[PDB]
Amino acid sequence: LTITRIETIPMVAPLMTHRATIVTRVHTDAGIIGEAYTGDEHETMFDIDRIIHEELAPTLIGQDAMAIERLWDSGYKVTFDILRDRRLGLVALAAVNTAIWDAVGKALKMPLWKLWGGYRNELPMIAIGGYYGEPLGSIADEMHNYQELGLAGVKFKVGGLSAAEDAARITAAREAAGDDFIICIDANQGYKPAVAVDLSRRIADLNIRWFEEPVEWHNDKRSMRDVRYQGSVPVCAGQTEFSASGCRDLMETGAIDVCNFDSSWSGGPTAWLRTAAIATSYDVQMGHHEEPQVSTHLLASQPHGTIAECFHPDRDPFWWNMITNRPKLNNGTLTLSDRPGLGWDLNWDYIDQYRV
Amino acid sequence: LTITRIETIPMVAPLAREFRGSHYHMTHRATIVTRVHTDAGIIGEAYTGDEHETMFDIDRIIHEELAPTLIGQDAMAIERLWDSGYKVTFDILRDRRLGLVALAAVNTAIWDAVGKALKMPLWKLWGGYRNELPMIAIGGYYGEPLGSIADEMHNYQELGLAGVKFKVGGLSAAEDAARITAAREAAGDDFIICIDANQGYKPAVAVDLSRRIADLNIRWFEEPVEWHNDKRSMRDVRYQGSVPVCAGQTEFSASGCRDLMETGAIDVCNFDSSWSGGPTAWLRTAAIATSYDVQMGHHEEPQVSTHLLASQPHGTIAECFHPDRDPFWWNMITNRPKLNNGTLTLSDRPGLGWDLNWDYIDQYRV
Amino acid sequence: GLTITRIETIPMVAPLHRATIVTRVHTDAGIIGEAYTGDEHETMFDIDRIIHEELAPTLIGQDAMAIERLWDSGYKVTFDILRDRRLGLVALAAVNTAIWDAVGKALKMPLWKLWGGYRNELPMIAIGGYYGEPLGSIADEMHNYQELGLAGVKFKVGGLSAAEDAARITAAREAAGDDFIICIDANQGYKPAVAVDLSRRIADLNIRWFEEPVEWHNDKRSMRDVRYQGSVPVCAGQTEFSASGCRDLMETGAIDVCNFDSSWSGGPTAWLRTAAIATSYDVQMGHHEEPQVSTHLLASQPHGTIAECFHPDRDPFWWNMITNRPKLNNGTLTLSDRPGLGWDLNWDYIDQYRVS
Amino acid sequence: GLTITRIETIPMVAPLAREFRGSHYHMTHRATIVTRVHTDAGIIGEAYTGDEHETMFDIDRIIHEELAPTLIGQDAMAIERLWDSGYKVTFDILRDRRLGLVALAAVNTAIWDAVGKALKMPLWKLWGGYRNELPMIAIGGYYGEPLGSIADEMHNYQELGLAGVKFKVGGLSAAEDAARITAAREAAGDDFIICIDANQGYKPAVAVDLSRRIADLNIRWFEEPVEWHNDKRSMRDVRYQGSVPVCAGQTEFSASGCRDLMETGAIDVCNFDSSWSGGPTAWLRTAAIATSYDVQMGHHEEPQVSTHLLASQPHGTIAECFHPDRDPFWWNMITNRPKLNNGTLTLSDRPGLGWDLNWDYIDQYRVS
Amino acid sequence: GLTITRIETIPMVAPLRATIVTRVHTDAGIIGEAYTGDEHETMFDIDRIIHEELAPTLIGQDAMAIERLWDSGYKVTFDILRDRRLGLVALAAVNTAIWDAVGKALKMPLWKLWGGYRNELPMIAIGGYYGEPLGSIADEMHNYQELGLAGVKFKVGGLSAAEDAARITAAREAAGDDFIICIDANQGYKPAVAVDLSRRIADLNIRWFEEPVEWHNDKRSMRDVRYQGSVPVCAGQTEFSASGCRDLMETGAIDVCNFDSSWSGGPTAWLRTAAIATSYDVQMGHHEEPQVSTHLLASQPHGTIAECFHPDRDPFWWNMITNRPKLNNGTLTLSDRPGLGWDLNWDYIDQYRVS
Ligand code: NA
Ligand code: NA
Ligand code: NA
Ligand code: NA
Ligand code: NA
Ligand code: NA
Repeated sequence: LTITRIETIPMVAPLMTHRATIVTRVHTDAGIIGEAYTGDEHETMFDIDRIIHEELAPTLIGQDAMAIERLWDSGYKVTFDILRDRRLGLVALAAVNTAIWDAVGKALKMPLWKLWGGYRNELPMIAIGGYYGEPLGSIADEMHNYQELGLAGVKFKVGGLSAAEDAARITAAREAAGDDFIICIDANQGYKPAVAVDLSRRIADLNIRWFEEPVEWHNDKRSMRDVRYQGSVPVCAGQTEFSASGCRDLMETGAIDVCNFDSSWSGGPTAWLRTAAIATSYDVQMGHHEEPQVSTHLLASQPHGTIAECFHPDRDPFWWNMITNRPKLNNGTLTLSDRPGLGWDLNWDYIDQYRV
Repeated sequence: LTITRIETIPMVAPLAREFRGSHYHMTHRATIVTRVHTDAGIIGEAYTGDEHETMFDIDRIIHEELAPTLIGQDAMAIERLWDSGYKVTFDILRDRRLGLVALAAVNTAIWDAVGKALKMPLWKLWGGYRNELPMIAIGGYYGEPLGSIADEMHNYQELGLAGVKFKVGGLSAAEDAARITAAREAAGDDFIICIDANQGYKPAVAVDLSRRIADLNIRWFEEPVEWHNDKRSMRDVRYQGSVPVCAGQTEFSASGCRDLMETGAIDVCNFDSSWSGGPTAWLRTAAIATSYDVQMGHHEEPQVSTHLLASQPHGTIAECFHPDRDPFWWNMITNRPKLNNGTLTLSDRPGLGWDLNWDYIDQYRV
Repeated sequence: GLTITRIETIPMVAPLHRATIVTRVHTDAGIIGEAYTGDEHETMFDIDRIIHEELAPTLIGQDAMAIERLWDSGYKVTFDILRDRRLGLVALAAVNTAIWDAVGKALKMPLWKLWGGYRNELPMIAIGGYYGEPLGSIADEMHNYQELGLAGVKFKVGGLSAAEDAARITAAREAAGDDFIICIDANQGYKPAVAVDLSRRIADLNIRWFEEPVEWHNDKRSMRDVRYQGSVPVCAGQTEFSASGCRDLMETGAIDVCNFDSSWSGGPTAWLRTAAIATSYDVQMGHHEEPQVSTHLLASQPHGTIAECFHPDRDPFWWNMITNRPKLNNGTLTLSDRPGLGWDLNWDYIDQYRVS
Repeated sequence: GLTITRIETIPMVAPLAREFRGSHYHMTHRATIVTRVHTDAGIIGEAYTGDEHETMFDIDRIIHEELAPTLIGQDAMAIERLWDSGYKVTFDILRDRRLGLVALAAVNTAIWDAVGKALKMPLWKLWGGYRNELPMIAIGGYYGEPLGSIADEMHNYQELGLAGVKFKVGGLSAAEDAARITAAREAAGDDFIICIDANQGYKPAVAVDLSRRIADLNIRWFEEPVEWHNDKRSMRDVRYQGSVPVCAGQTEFSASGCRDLMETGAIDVCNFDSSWSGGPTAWLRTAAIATSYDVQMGHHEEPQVSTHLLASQPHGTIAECFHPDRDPFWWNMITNRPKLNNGTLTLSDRPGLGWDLNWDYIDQYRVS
Repeated sequence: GLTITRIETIPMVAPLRATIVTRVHTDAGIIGEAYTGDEHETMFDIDRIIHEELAPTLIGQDAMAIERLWDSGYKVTFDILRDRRLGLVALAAVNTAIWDAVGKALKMPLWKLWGGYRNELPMIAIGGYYGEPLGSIADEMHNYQELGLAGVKFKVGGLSAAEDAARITAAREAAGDDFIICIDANQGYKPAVAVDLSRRIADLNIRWFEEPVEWHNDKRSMRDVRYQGSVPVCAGQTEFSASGCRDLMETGAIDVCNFDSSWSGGPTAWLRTAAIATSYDVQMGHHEEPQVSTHLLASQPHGTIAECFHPDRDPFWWNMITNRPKLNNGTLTLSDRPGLGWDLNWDYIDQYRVS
């Protein structure tokens, strides 16, 4: 399945004020086009685009798209550049690896959730929320609103206030949503460990699903381990790692119950699936930081996959508009069709309107 | 103390009841009585473990592989004989348990012989920390084959037992939590309750259960999680849960037990001597345990565990099956100490100090 | 049982000013357990005090056969935080060793056999190669050891550069010839890079082991590094306080041989725990000097190595305190079947040098 | 540079009122050594460090025979050079490692006082300058009640302006020491820091049992909960199976030993004692290591040096003293000791450690 | 106190390399100055962080309270949306200049304020670039010996073991024995190839092997190179924090840590790493930045060797500082001038400063 061309369409939409993404398309001599959109970059989008066209495309043009390990291995060298942020190469590699996978699922007439393991084809979906400042309303309104939308739960933002104050915020969300609602919390690396342990004990009776990135970045593995063992809530991390080796270090340290490694930031499905294999050997569950357009397939494929994540429409336009055949949530869950590849129909009006 | 003969008596108990499979099942239980004869008057003897399926391969290893390293040798040079015998574990082609069981069989009979020669009961020869300890029963089988939870618990109490190792691992956390609550409610507060999942849970479910039972004073939570990543996963049950964790019975060597302790997986190590190369191996584990502040248990085999555990400053509690799972403890030893209020007390009889029921043996051998 | 009736000690001092305490445990059966242990000059009377004021009470009227029981209560004297932990440990070793002699005698078993009975003969080497050549040139010293029928030498290094000490070690090997064990001992003298340098220089001299190559504070990890980066097996353990400390050495991968000293560390009961731990790590056992106890200890174990003594002028106890010392033959000592330690103490020498 | 001309030491011994039993140890005297490091610039670095009744003279000899010759004539400003040469006193395998380390700490602390004076800087600032105010608690709750009933002792600490207590345990069962701690909380009430200290007295299961029993009394930390031989791993277990933060380090000889505690996950707080372990130079290495592990720093007693050490560091916690009947030195040695107010003291801007030593007290208790 | 009154930066681009001169003004008359980093592409992003995020935490505060200021400054690294190096470089810039002010106020050279172990250490040059931009291997080596440098840090990581071994071998032949030779793979090899190379050069007295292996598993893989191979291993420059340096040491990855203060929050962070290193018997080095590393390394008992570039490769060390110490027998001796003690060449700064 020979690659003939790599096409990219940088996009910027509004509702900061804008979210950025890149649509990547891999054309083949069969008339099959692999397509995906990846990342939410922002200030670095065109540098990423450059890496895609100048560094990766030559490794790909004329090559067999079906030999994913061969191509991934040569494309990996874009991560070696010591004189720039390693994320740039990783996001660029993720973009092409994801679009290639979509082409390959298409050539094989297999949806990716099946090609990648086929464990199941439905999972729950939660919304990232509880933003400080009540942007999407009060805590209770936000929670009710997600329930209206038919989401299974929320990953609720903490990390900014005292343990006492954030516990009250979480108690409010649990109150509002009632018991039949998944509540995860996410500190975005905000707490000193003692404060995170304090918080974790205060919410021990609110059935919190996991506590994501509880502690400051520098000692995060060992300090989140201590949060996991002194506290009372399962711990989730991985999104901040660059590689499967980094996620392996989390697991080896005993830092985590759930790995939320982000394939869009970290070299794509090929990378993420290595992390998932590693997680099985540690009895660690897989999650995935946002990117529902690829995470739903990745997570469903796996026996140890958990929950997909998205934003409220007003905060992410891309999942809610750019995909014309997104399945309807039913009582919290999303079921994936048997459409080959990622199986998505992109709204090309929206793309034309917002490409830069 | 020269070894002259190695005699083994393969044995198969009557068709007893089997506690597995969702249904009524029956199976014969099997053991091997091993007797090490010596130039003095002394005969060391022990019996080791239910095997039934593999009993004759083990018997063959004993005679074709071990005996040649023993006959003519000095039984009192235990390390020399164990080291020479250890080679039976090397065979990559067969289950390693075959070799380790054969080695334990002989190593234990040899210890019984050495103690007789020195006129020492083994609990004293092995260290002599004390001569009495609690004994609990294994029970709480799914399907209530030994009665309701309550009646089963009351029964063990009336038998003079200190407590129970109660089977879990087969239901949800909530469901198994309720079974353990019923056991504590029935037995009251002065009864040891351990629980045993037989590697049945995924770690989050074990943790859920462990927390649910935090106020029932559960003594320990034995093999809570699946086998493949058991050391790290049970460490997490230990740290995220509320109950001490116990394991070691599934390990093949003291190296394996060392691995569990270094991972931080366990509070109690229940390494089984009879299926891991015998008391010489178990005593090495016990030593390693002291360096980690880990306590020693012993999966069943009361006939040897009573002495092993009692000898050690960090020994905990001896275990025994129901007669149907183990007719050997109950019928084949005619001078078992009588349980007094949870406790078993050991005599000063040299060796393991046991009088075997030769009528029982003559009727079930071959 | 075997009831202990009284504890007698006989503090001693002999010039070379080496110190030792003879301990005698008297029993019902008229059996007396006796041993000498240690060379702690300055602290002897502190140790002596601990035995009579702290240990003896836990012992008089107890069954000496119940070794684990008595060791467990005796161990509490190591809990005193206001004094060198070694004081309690050496006092406990004194009593524990004597008791074991009592038990061996009571059961008519030599300790080498009662402790496992692996073999009854082992090589013995002399600790020497002192700087300043007090015992003569390196060549003279090596030949003298061979005249005494010793299997080899533990040769002092740790005080010069790698190039100078490698040359000294080269001299030892050339004088002695290949059929002679040469261990080397830095007494925690080198920086790790210097020890690695030395180890590589002597890789062809068949050096049996490299004992305590590096400075004390980080010795486990640094000697691990000498072990892996260098070319000679590494030995340590004598500076640990407990079988826990030896386990830490083994778990770090610091050592091929553990030379934990029973007389400094709670006695045979403690050393045998260390021995057991070593089997689980495929580590061999050695024993820093104290041949009057180490011979039985090492000989009883399948993984035992070599016993050690000093030149007669450096330390006189081994050569004068024991009237029935076996004859060295081809470098090896063979132990009799006499029960307990089986030693006839030289009461001329004891009566002459005892003190209050 | 600041050339060292002379090293002078003054050993002291003072009697204590009664005996003070912890768990498996007790005390009748308080000994210390005052070290003075003279310089060609007229500045005298001074400190007193340690309590070492039995071995005081052994330590004094090390100072003079082993250390002084590496210091006389050298530049007191070159701390790392001096410390690197003095460190050899720790190498002798034939003697207690602590002898050398206490000797080294003695001169290192006095040399730091001289350097602070030369630079016109208080050490709490020279060493990092994070803050100049911190809480002080008293080490107390001794068994036998030699300072009075539990309640009386707590109230008295509150009347001295102290922030809380480090309360001795480790000697009884979990249920019994739990009762004693419960009594301290009830007496002091909630606005009072209660640490507990088993001095390595419990088996891990007993420490965990106690930890869990006191989960609701807001206990700040649990110091050396377990027996010494396997302490790092066993206190890790107390830390994760129990309910209160764990603290240790005082029993380690070096920063390498503290690093081992932290790597094992043994501790939330490291209470490494500078005056037993080579002085502020060694301690500040440990503090640096602690930052990389998100471990906080404490300091076993020695308030005359630990106030500056702890206050300098972002992750410094609580300074420690004893009741005056238990230790007269903090309370008599220093004429300008800052006042305890509402649990805290505030250090001045006086250069060095900033202390005026009470020569009238010193002369009454010096020995030879 | 030494109250900070103004944070001034001067971004520069010189032909060509890039840097920022940071100047911390105080209410005394003292101006702390340093230049730090080469960051061409993001220089202005950093400059912005300095003024918009850091300056407000510093104006009117006591420069003498270094732990306090560093603590509140450290938050510029929390930003999850940008490269963590942006904040860490900004933090290093102000922290280095703050230290120079502090040294000046206390009248102490920093090599002495930071410990004073010694005031003299060897300097090597980073070189042996592929494509021979500075001449053949033999001519480059001789050049460095003419300049009076102690040795070279010689680039590898790009070829096969046999081929890079030949190059390294030419360097030792050309230079002779009395010349320090470190090699640097810049994370280039798979472990087996680094091991092969290390064994091949076992006889060439190679001082250390910097960043031998690919990035993703570098800690464990470089430990294996260290133990299977024959040459000491050095790494640290690619770590973001003393925690990451601690991780290298705990894994047994390194003999030498070359943490770069300029990239990692300044001397305060590097000196924490330095303390951690004592506890592991790890030695300290420092990736280039000799204008700060000479003082950092000289102050520590376990400090090793300072690094610069050939003049044609780096104009800053060679031009920015008018009282640069002369190499003498491979070594640089630092003066007693307070702070970093450097006189900056303002003609050069005026020439190449940019906006
Ligand atoms: Na997150
Ligand atoms: Na916990
Ligand atoms: Na079991
Ligand atoms: Na030695
Ligand atoms: Na304490
Ligand atoms: Na480099």
